[PDB]
Amino acid sequence: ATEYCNTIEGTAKYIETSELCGGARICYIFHETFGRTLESVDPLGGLNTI
Amino acid sequence: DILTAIRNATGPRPALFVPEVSFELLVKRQIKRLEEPSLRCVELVHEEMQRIIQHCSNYSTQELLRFPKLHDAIVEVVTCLLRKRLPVTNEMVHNLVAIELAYINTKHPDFADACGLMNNNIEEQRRNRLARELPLLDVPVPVARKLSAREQRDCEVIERLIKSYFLIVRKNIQDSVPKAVMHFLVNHVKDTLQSELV
Amino acid sequence: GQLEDMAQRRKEAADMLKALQGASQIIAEIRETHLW
Repeated sequence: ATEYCNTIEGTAKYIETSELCGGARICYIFHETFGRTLESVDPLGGLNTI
Repeated sequence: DILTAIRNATGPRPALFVPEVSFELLVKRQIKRLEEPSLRCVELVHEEMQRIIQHCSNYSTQELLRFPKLHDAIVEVVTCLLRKRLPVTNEMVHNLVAIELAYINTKHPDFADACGLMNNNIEEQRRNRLARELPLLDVPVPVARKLSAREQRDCEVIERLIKSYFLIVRKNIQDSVPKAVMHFLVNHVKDTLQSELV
Repeated sequence: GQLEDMAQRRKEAADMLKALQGASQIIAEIRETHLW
């Protein structure tokens, strides 16, 4: 539980240098993916004038 | 690797400050890497003591050679004393090494001086840049300050801090270990040898 | 509310402790031989 809390707070004893993990990956997702999804969403996606 | 460790230690919050977990991990690893030299020094001391004892028995104590049984008894007694004392020295060295890790002195003046020098380095560089053939380009607010290279600066600061801490630890070890070695593996052994023989 | 490799390695490490016993036996045998 202490190790999990440390990983949550970014104080993990060991860092997975192989790939992004922990709080850093969570922040990267919440920023990049969220921004891309918001930009890609069409405010009026789908309309028919007729 | 340093950049990845810094990014991971940043956590959910945006990267705006130098993480401390990575520095602690690196300094702990560096300190742990210093354990093997202590064992090598202990082994060298033990070998030197054995060689000195053998030389004394061979030359300085030729009378003891007249009684092979007595010489063998003395040799085995000394060897057993060294064997039983070596764990004591090893555990004392381990405790001395672990004391520094257990208690971290963040108020040491050396760390404050290093931090001050690191902070003043940027100001010195800016002054040097702005004090060398100042000006077509006669416009204020130079763009020389820039905004990138923050990660490189943080990595350099971390490396300098780690090197300074490693040097301080090495100096402390060099100053302390000889005293404990002399107190335990030499002085105490010499004092107790006569008592054990009697 | 709700809640072999290592075993072999530790067994081998424990078995390796017989070196001290062998050394002690060798020393005792050498001491006995010195008497004769």
